[PDB]
Amino acid sequence: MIQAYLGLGSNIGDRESQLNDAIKILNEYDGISVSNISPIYETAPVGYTEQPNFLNLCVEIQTTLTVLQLLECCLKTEECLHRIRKERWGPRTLDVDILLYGEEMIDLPKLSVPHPRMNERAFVLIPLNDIAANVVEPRSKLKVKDLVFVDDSVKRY
Ligand SMILES: Nc1ncnc2c1ncn2[C@@H]1O[C@H](COP(=O)(O)CP(=O)(O)OP(=O)(O)O)[C@@H](O)[C@H]1O
Ligand SMILES: N#Cc1ccc(CSc2nc3c(=O)[nH]c(N)nc3[nH]2)c(F)c1
Ligand SMILES: [Mg+2]
Ligand SMILES: [Mg+2]
Ligand code: NA
Ligand code: NA
Repeated sequence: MIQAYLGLGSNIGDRESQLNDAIKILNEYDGISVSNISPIYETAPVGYTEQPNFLNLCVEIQTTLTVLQLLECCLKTEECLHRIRKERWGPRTLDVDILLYGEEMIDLPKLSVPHPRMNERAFVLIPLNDIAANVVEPRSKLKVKDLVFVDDSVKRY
């Protein structure tokens, strides 16, 4: 059993309902057990043009799947929630990202863990710190509570 952390986001449709459905579906896979769920945050989009605000949260899982098995389950969940993949990025019903997988570091074409952008993302670290404050991010070797920073664009929903 490995403790892993997922980052979930939604910015189109009924965001809260889609996040809750996603969690339920994730927990229904064998090999994945959801053991904790952060509060939901409303967050301003980063890395792109002006876009609808996200609802974001983090989930703790206990898993017996390999990291690529886990990735398959995360992407299947997005398909369940009808995520659209157009030529250009845009709003999404659901995004399920693998943030941490034990203290492992994986660098494959299809998979990078820890997530390559998490240490500079308040929409990850704020909810992650709610459920994983003492977990070590293995590249920095810092605990999540030592990475997290104040950011007013992330607000409790
Ligand atoms: N840690 C990770 N979690 C999820 N997918 C990952 C991943 N590392 C690499 N990927 C790959 O990223 C591919 C594209 O996924 P998208 O969800 O479209 C990226 P995104 O989540 O919108 O951006 P982000 O990675 O900046 O958060 C997936 O098909 C998967 O192979
Ligand atoms: N429409 C949209 C859209 C916005 C940003 C990116 C770039 S990645 C990304 N994901 C998140 C997330 O979940 N929350 C927040 N707040 N910002 C994020 N940026 C994108 F591809 C598409
Ligand atoms: Mg993703
Ligand atoms: Mg993402
Ligand atoms: Na399960
Ligand atoms: Na790589």
